[PDB]
Amino acid sequence: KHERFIAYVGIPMLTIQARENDDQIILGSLGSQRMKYIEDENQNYTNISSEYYSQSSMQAVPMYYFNVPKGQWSVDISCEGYQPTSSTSDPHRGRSDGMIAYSNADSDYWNVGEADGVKISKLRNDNTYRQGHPELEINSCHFREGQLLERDATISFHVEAPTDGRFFLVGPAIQKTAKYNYTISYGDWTDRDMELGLITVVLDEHL
Amino acid sequence: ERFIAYVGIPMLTIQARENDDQIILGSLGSQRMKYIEDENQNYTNISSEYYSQSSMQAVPMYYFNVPKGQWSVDISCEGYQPTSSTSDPHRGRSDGMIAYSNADSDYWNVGEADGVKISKLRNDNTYRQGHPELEINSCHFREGQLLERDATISFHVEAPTDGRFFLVGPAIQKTAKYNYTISYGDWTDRDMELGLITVVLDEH
Amino acid sequence: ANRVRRPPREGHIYMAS
Repeated sequence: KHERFIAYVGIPMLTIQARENDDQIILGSLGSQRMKYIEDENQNYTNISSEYYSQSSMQAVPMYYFNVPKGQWSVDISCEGYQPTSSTSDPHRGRSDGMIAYSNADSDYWNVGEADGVKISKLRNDNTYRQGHPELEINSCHFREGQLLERDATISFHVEAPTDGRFFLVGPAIQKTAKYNYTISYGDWTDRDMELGLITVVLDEHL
Repeated sequence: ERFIAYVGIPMLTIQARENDDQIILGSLGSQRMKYIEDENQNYTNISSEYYSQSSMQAVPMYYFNVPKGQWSVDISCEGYQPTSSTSDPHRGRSDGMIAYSNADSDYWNVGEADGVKISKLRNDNTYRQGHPELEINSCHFREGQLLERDATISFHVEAPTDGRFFLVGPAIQKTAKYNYTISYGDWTDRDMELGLITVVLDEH
Repeated sequence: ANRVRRPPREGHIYMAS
């Protein structure tokens, strides 16, 4: 017998619609997110569940579900929030065309929570961010209202799973209003692929 | 001495003026990295300096120490060069970036130093382009300026004595067309990140 | 930082030299 080592790593994606960086954006739907899965000597690509944790006309918050097998575990999560966009209809693959910024509000951060069948204890949660210089200008918009470029976090906790269960990770808010839209302006609504950030989840079994 | 890791972002101070001016590179450089020993999470400096220089560009190099033994080395290089102002009020707020050249000769690489044998070198370089019409501080990406130059590198090192290898970086471009910082009237110092480098050593 | 190898970043077209 041996203590199991599990990890997930990957970059969830969201397809959005944006016209001119004057107007709001329209968020696509969240669903399966391709991740790399590691369990001891096993490795493969799996899909994790994502959906909206909350949604309003202003913003929407994403959450990502992670399976905890039966057992006791210490979890370490590394998140790097950055939301660069690229045009879906761009003839070339993946040429970045700007990004969506974050609110500087104190309630905006990466967090975790319990889903079916799991007890979270020992939550330690360090959130950091990168700010734009006020006179920074991306596609003719500035950063004078303190919009943020990045929101990162490193989280650790213990988790007891009496049975096979799930916890969820909450991302920072996806801002819908034009204040935070730094995408290239287009004539009519144009699909863009938005990155939601690099997430690394590690689970060490304790026995 | 079974597991050793370095992870950090080397810094370089630059000076930049207007958008039609070159940038001027500072000196390299001790670079503070996070240092990892199996279960220990400490900090260390590594040695960086210039592999080459010309009027157009400069290539940086970083030395990583390799204890005596036989090691699996995997390196993730995430090349991105955002800039921030060096002086308050806006230290550490992003004020632009320095883009890369699309030339085929510009890429992350490693080399041997001090009686040390690198074998089974696998080096995979990638890049990310900007949409031509993407605009940063009134400057576009219409000459195939690259935002990102990345590399995954794996190899084996045989270290009979304590030694080191060196990681050579993509070239730092000095000319105006790669300068996407906020313009000023006087030469204004910026701190430039040189990329996130993750170096892991596994003893065998 | 971790024992997990970071993945190739998104929308990176691969350099075949």
